[PDB]
Amino acid sequence: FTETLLYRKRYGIDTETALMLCNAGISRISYDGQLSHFDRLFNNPPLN
Amino acid sequence: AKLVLSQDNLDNEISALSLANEQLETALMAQTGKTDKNKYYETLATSR
Repeated sequence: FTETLLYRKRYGIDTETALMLCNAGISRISYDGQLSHFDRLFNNPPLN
Repeated sequence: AKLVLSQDNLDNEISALSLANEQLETALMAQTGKTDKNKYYETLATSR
């Protein structure tokens, strides 16, 4: 958690990118009613 | 009648055009009997 706060403090990133730097897995599950990180990474839009 | 009332259905925004496309796909693939999507666009690639 404190690495997440530091890696957000420097580099000025979103907190989920700082979590992905902090060795966290890609979530298939939609958080707070948007596209999930797996789907917004791969299927936005689905290719062909 | 299948539709579920939830806070996610009330709050989250979707593309209306994508919903129209899904509503037409779920009828056309039910007419042709094929359950795949990309197979249906492959058989739609040649049709006149």
